Amino acid sequence: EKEWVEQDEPGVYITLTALAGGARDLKRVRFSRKRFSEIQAEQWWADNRGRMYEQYNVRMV
Amino acid sequence: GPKWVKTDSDFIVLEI
Repeated sequence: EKEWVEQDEPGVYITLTALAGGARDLKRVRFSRKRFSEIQAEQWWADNRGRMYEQYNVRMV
Repeated sequence: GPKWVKTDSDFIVLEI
């Protein structure tokens, strides 16, 4: 399955694939080190993962 | 669960 990247917001890049004609499959989230410390990236995920779980298909384990 | 990967110098990666 071919992957592609989208910008969720500046510095935050999600890698997606097609899945079952519904939500795209989330493969990874990349945080620009120009814009994010590791602490800020972990805070971003804590703040945004709820939305991410609903907008995308996210394997939980 | 998702894992943080911190070995790249350009991006922090959360690998699902």
